[PDB]
Amino acid sequence: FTEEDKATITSLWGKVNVEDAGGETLGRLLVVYPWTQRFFDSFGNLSSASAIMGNPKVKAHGKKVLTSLGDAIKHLDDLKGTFAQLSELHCDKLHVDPENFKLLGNVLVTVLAIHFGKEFTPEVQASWQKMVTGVASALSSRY
Amino acid sequence: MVLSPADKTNVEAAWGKVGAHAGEYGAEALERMFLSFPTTKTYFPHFDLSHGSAQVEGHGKKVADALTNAVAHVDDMPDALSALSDLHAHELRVDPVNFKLLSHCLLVTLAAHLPAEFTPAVHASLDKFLASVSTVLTSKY
Ligand code: HEM
Ligand code: HEM
Repeated sequence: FTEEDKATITSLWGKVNVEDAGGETLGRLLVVYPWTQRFFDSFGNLSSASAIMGNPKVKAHGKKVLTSLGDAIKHLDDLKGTFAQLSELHCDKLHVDPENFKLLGNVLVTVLAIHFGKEFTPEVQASWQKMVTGVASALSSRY
Repeated sequence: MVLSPADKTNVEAAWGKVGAHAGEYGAEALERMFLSFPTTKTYFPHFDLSHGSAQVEGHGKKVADALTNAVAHVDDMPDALSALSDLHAHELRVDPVNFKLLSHCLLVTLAAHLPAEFTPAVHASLDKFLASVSTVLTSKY
């Protein structure tokens, strides 16, 4: 991360509605990459796009995911250490293949593009791609 | 990916709303790709890749026009795209990762310009469509 990257990530995040973006990110993950629904069977009916997007448990979990990412922004130079425990959880207990961490990151970037429009410039995106690359690599570290 | 009937109609409607802006969105997607994923620039060593470059704008129009053609031929993309696969797979030998990067930057561009059109279902169908274009352009058949 450059200092420009850190400022862009911190700045943009201060404008994100975490509950809205979190539910939209997790919902889109489940719609766009449908095998990811297997990890969330306890959330109920995930059988159609609109059933996923209106599911209250999807929205609540998405808020928790993005809250964890927001907390990591205060530790941008130690994402590995920040996510070490969650890396173990997703590997040893949840058995999430690490390719899916990249997918979640790319969905988050598309949701930021939806929310911010023209303000999500190519330069702003490039800082956020570094963010989701680093998050995915940190969550994959204990695999 | 194999496209459902719903995927095809979703893609036609979404790309139809892109309409006359197709060339503009193609150039933006390329700029996003070159900035976010600088290794992709090594495929364009002869291009001026600075912002507003005439070469990038002209190339974005080519890519977008090719996608428009692929949408028109969504039921026979291997045949319709054979010359393009010949260039990308046989001549340029583009590593398949790069198609995922451009595809992502195309989706981001559509999301930044057409948020109301870019529903989750349409997002899913466009992703499958671009993956199917990417598979053809990376195959030797
Ligand atoms: C940026 C990527 C990710 C982050 C930051 C993240 C974060 C989290 C967090 C904070 C929790 C809660 C842990 C706890 O309650 O102690 C969690 C649980 C969970 N995560 Fe992730 N996650 C990510 C990606 C994924 C992906 C891609 C999948 C599956 C495709 C996944 C599947 C799960 C599941 C199934 C749970 C347990 C949910 C439950 O039943 O309560 N995660 N994750
Ligand atoms: C949706 C995926 C893509 C589409 C539809 C597409 C479309 C096109 C088209 C229409 C042309 C011009 C063909 C001609 O003039 O005969 C072209 C050329 C080219 N493409 Fe792609 N492309 C895609 C992905 C990529 C990717 C991912 C790369 C590399 C990162 C790439 C690298 C190139 C290069 C280097 C040229 C030659 C440019 C020149 O010398 O002017 N393409 N592409």
